[PDB]
Amino acid sequence: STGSATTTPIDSLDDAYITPVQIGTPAQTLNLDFDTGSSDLWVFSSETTASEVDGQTIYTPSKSTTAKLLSGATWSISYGDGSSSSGDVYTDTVSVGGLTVTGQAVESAKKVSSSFTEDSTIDGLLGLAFSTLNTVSPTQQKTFFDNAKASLDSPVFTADLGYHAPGTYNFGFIDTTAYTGSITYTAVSTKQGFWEWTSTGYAVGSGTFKSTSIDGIADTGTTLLYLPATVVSAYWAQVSGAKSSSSVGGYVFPCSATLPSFTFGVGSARIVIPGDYIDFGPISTGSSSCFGGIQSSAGIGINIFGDVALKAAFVVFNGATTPTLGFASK
Repeated sequence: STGSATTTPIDSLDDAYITPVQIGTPAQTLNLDFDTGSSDLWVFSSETTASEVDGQTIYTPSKSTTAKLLSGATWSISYGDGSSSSGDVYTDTVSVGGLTVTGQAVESAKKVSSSFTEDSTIDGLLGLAFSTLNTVSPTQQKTFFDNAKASLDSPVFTADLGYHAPGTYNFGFIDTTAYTGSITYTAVSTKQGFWEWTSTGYAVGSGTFKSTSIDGIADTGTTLLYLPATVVSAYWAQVSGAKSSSSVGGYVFPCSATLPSFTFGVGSARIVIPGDYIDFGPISTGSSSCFGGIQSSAGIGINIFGDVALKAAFVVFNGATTPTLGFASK
């Protein structure tokens, strides 16, 4: 089997992407944030504290003839940005772009943090990291991909995120029309539960390539590109007036600037992030100070190839017995 679904930016900055997901019978369609940096599929629901729902579409398990309470199971997750959610668990039928999994764990939120409430466009998350990170207790549950894998034509999914435009998540096949040149594959460590890999270096603008190993994760659920302070300083030094602002929480730059591109290495191959992808707009409405899309990972504890990086590429998440990651230009 295969599946193919369009993923759409939630706002004009590409802060996140939503993908429609069918849950239950009859289908309840919710727009979920596909997150290769976590492993829980959780939704706003009829069980979510009412004051914490503000415009989201909810899953109502009592209206699904295929929903079953997973007795005794609870979940609770905290994300790198400080947001969180928790609740109980149902199993139900879940379909993405024509690909159906029966008996998928659907984690129903009883509580969500303010960041989730305040984002009306995201109805939940669909985790695509390794199932070892799944938070369901006392019986850990599998991701949608893990459940689908054996049925797929090939044990892969691909992320093709757009810049200020829709893109595509495919399951079970590689669309050879969706990228240019070849896909370069690179090793993955699953030891921390992530799609963790090592970039071979970087360049800033038209500058020379610096060969250096940068361990990090391919994370569709993180907006920005978080890299070591040395790398980030080298980038922003090429932007007149750019500075790190403790009050704002990262590098800012004059909105009048033209940003240079940023290149990262995948083996001997190179992915070029255009300068415009690095612009996250005014720090507050009407400001002429703009927020940068490349930020320091210092004190995160890990480098994160988030959407800023991934959307410059066609990305293969290869879930073969030994997982790998592939990157192509597009």
